[PDB]
Amino acid sequence: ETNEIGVPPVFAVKLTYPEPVTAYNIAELRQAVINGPDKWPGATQIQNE
Amino acid sequence: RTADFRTLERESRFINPPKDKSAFPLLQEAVQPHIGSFNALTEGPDG
Amino acid sequence: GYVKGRFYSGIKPQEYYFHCMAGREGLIDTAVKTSRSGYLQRCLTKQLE
Amino acid sequence: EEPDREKIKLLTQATSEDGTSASFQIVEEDHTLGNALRYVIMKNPDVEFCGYSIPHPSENLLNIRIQTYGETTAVDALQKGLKDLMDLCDVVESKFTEKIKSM
Amino acid sequence: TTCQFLTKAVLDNEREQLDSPSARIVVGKLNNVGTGSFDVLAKVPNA
Amino acid sequence: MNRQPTLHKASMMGHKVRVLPNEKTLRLHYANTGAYNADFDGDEMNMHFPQNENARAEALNLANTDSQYLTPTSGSPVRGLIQDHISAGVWLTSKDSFFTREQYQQYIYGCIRPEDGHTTRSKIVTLPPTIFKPYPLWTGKQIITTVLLNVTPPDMPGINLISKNKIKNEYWGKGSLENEVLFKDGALLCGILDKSQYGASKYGIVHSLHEVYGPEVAAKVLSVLGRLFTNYITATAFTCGMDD
Amino acid sequence: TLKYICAECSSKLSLSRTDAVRCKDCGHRILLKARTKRLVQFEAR
Amino acid sequence: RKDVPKVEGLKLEHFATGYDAEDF
Amino acid sequence: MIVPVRCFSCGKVVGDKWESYLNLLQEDELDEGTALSRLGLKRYCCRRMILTHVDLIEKFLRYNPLEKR
Amino acid sequence: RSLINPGEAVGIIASQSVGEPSTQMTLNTFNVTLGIPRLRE
Amino acid sequence: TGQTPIVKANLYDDYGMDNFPNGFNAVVAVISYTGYDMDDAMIINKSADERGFGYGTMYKTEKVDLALDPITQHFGFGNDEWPKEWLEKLDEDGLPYIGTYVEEGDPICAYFDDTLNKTKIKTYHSSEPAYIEEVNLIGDESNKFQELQTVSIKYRIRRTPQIGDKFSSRHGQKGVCSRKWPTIDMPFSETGIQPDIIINPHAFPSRMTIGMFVESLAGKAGALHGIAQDSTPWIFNEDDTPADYFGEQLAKAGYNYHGNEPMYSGATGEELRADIYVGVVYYQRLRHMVNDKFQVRSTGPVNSLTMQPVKGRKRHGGIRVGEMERDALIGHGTSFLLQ
Amino acid sequence: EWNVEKFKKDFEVNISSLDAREANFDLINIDTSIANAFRRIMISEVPSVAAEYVYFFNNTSVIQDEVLAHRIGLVPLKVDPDMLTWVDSNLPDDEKFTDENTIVLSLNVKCTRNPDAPSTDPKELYNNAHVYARDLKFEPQGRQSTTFADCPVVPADPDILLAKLRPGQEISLKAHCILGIGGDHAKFSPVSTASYRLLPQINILQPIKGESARRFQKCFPPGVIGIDEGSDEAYVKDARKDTVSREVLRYEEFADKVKLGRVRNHFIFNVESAGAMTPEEIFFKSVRILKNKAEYLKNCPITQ
Ligand SMILES: [Mg+2]
Ligand SMILES: [Zn+2]
Ligand SMILES: [Zn+2]
Repeated sequence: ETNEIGVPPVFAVKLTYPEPVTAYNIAELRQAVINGPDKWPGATQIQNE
Repeated sequence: RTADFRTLERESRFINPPKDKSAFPLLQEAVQPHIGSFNALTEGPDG
Repeated sequence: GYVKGRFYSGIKPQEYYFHCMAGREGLIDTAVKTSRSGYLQRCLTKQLE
Repeated sequence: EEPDREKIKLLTQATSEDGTSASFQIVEEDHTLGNALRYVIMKNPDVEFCGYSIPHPSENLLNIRIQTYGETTAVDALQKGLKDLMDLCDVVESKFTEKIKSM
Repeated sequence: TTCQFLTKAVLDNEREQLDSPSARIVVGKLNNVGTGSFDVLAKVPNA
Repeated sequence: MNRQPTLHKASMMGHKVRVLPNEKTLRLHYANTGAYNADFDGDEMNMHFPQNENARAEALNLANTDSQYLTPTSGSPVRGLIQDHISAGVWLTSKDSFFTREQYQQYIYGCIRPEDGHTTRSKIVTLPPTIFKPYPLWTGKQIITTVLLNVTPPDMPGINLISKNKIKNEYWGKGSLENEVLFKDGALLCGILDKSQYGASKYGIVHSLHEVYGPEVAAKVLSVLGRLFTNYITATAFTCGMDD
Repeated sequence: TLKYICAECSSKLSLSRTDAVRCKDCGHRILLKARTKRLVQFEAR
Repeated sequence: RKDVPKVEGLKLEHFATGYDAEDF
Repeated sequence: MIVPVRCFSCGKVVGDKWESYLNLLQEDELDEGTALSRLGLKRYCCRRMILTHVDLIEKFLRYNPLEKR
Repeated sequence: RSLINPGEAVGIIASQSVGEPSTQMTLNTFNVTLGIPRLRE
Repeated sequence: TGQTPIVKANLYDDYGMDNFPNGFNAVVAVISYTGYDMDDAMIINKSADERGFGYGTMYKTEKVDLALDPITQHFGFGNDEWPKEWLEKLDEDGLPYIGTYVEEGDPICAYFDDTLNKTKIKTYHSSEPAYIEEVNLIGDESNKFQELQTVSIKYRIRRTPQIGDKFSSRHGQKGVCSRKWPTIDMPFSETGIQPDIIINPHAFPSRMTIGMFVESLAGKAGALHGIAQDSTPWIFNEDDTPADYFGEQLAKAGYNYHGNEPMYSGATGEELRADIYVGVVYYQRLRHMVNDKFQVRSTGPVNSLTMQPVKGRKRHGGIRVGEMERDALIGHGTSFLLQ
Repeated sequence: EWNVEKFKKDFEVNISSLDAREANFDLINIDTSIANAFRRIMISEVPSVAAEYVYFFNNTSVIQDEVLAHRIGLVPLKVDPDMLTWVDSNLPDDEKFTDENTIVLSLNVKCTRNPDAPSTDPKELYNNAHVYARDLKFEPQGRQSTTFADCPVVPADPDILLAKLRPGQEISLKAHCILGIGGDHAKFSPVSTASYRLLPQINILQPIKGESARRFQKCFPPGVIGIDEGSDEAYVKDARKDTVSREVLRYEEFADKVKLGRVRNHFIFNVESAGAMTPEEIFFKSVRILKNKAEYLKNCPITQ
């Protein structure tokens, strides 16, 4: 799309967003946590309360 | 009849590097101001 | 310096040398151009921010 | 035995309520099957609209849209398309074997 | 001339009101332009 | 996305992330080439990933690409298709360009995918053919009408615009009106589409769409046209040679 | 089998610790480390 | 000015897929 | 270096036709064009593959750090 | 509906609108001072 | 894979440039088809690249000297002290096995210094992995007291054409590799040939590189008939045109006079609108790997004073957001992006 | 109305030449989408056997390991597939390579010197100087070393030059040949060139008899335009032999008196083999792959 950017998977596995876990996104983030830091869409870290 | 490429001549020269005068004198004529300049430092008239 | 020749048919050596002059003339101007819009914009932006 | 579910998927975000119209997404496929499959699906008198689209060359996806008229779902039109392409290939394979012998 | 402007500021015993984009960046305050030109308040029901 | 030197705020826009497998470089669409003043001659670009929702909202609604269609310098467009797409459009919208039902529907779905949210009607609407008998045939201009019919809102009426082309009528033969770009109720009825219509040029079709339907629709039209002409250049190529 | 090839006379002669870094056959001060039998995995691409 | 010399005895050396240099 | 295995454009094996090409130019005394035709190279892509091959390997081999002189 | 929104950084936008196109006038004359030297004056 | 030009000036032979080939003769089609090629970007054939087209290698040499008069550091391995699995890269002498694959962090040599009484190693560090091509031991600058302290190690770094690498014809038409297009997806000629390189037609109207256009029909004529053509400047006239000269040659061979070829689409399979301009053009692969400054940082090291990301691509360093980017973020009125 | 049985009525095949390596056949009254599909499969999807993992023990030659390994991969092997099973990539190397999944080819060449009177020939001056594809010795291992008894693994083209050597140099390697598809790498493409060309159409609008007929005849290849007499019009004898050079259109006397088109339904396929499979087998497998692709989607659950 003219409003998009093609991101290489190299950047995608390093660049992370701090997503707070909630009832509406527990399913989406559980998968990311299982996938880990080398499988996209994953997660590099988890911050406890 | 054409301005062809030397294929048979090339490969023979690749295997057999000449024992006489080197091919492509223009290549030595390119470095002529460099070699000649340093040559005149000892050789030539007036020593 | 008036070249009657075209790039399809080819250009004569005299025309070639004259074209080389005019062609380079532009690149010489790109080398000798001390005028920069960097400081001009930096002075305005710091006072107008 | 286990049937693989990643190969063919129904994009519910685009599927009609009937559903007379649907967008299907096939993995590890491109123009090869794509153009051949939409050609066969288009021969169906009940298919209103049909085309194929590859979202992007780097991602291994193939999208095929089938919009039909009534009395036939898009799933049936796809199943008929695959069933006819198989028979079409049998015709090609049969005629080629015969002409090899005819030589 | 950072130290020169600083000297003139100290001698004036000046108060930087932190209202310029530059000053806000220096002290880590949100810029007053665009989205920073207002405040967001939450409506709460209980007294 | 940032391309240095950042001479104007259009050189620092907000882009939607699209992770592309087996890639080692940042992929960018041709419509962004103008604003960044970036040529794909081995140029480098900086990608910043803001880490909070307030910074997200800003990069999606204020500094986002679609909201940067017009530059504040002269209020003129800095977004549009650049080379193959312009040459493709002159051929596709030409009178000589005809298409069968199979060909026509393919060009539609090729650039408009309802699953990717390109449609506004949840079903691809199609115009009747311009030739009924002997063979059912669609004109090239009808594809442009169908793309607008599926990307513009159904609640609003079609676009009405009388524009001009870069290509003079003399080139298209005797008595042609192919220079006059005519849009009546969102239907291309006369004239081909140049750099003067879907390029970064003022009072063209994309700019006219931008004013009537907004920046989000104009962005959709640009991406849709961008795909259509890429697909059209794949099926119907364009070349240059000695004969020219 | 330990090896070291001479740069000049091309003689394969290996020498241990507390020995002059020079070929035995001729007076040459440069020695090429020879390739020994060792597995090197490669993709035919 | 002397013209660029054309090449001596230039024949056809491209034909259809299932057709060789049988046609003289 | 050496003659490439297969034509870059289509993939027709060209590596077995290098030494045979020089034999058609030396012993048979044929022209460049007719020699390539007898080898079975009709596409201009396969034609240039052998015709345009340099074979720098013969120049490279003359430097051998494993044999004296 | 065409009014400039309160908060809009018209200051930066103005300097960017004078700066960015003044890059296109880096080339020399083809009497009075022109381009960037005149803009600098 | 060096190749002799079909289209060349006769002075190429006079300087014996065949001793050092600079490029390769490629099937180049002037076509806008893929959509990834436009102005500064060109397409390379996948199946061509897979067959070794334009493949190159890069050799890098390192000098491991032990000087920093009494000898302390000695090449090899010290007794009693030996960290795990080092013998996989280095031989008994402490030098590496010629041919061994090395990555950054791997030991490139081994020694022992008596001052620290520990067995240390000189690490190999580069983003590009290599193989050992040559190891030379040099024990000079001594009369009778001989011992090795200086060693020269040559690395062979294989370089396949990557997306970003520049390629150019002999007419100043350089372009970066936009994509390595598959042969099935590539446009195929009537002859059955798919181009090695695709150049976009929108490159020529601005550059006016007509030399390349005549090179295309000359290279094709010379490939078919098997004869090299002279492309020395001012050989041709206004009356004796090369487009007519090689045009006659192309017609005689059995091809189109104007250098065109009927091509079919790789996707739809249908014959394209008009005949595509295809020929044989001598292409050169430029040595630069443009994506050398390719970096990504999430949270890396910071300087003690500023507590800000430290400078250095390889050091997991930060991208600078300068005064102009600050100005741009003020410009959008986007205060949280600046924050 | 199009039926699959109505297609059987009009669809025709014509074999012009069927050699052991290349086959020239025609596909009459079939769609572009189907003809292009088989073409795409014959190049990219028909599985073939080629060297994939070259294990070097020594290489003192001028040719770098990477280059020499790549050259072996490019050499087509006269190995019929179906004899080999597909290798699984997830399990480790000790479980990965079996007698059913892998074929081993060894290369062990050492160059020496020979006494001969001296330009002197490399086959006379040195021993084992030139390394050929025929020097890749087949080593059968495991459970089955009797299945390849009446089928020895030999390269399709043996005289392929792999390396050039001088005395002292040696090559020692173990190559692991596996099953792969042409889409992954060109080394796995079983075809040298699988391409189709549409039947050229020459629509003669005017009779154009006389001496202009002899002028029109020279515009096309010899066996294309045939002339009955001075009159009786000018006909097209074999439009298939045409090169489509458009030479007739660059003449004022014919530019409006003739049209140049094609027969969209008629395809002239030309398929040459690398040496592993026969060109017919390659085309048959291509049709079998397209059918299997449509069959796999038929018996598949449509998720979401
Ligand atoms: Mg540019
Ligand atoms: Zn020695
Ligand atoms: Zn070829």
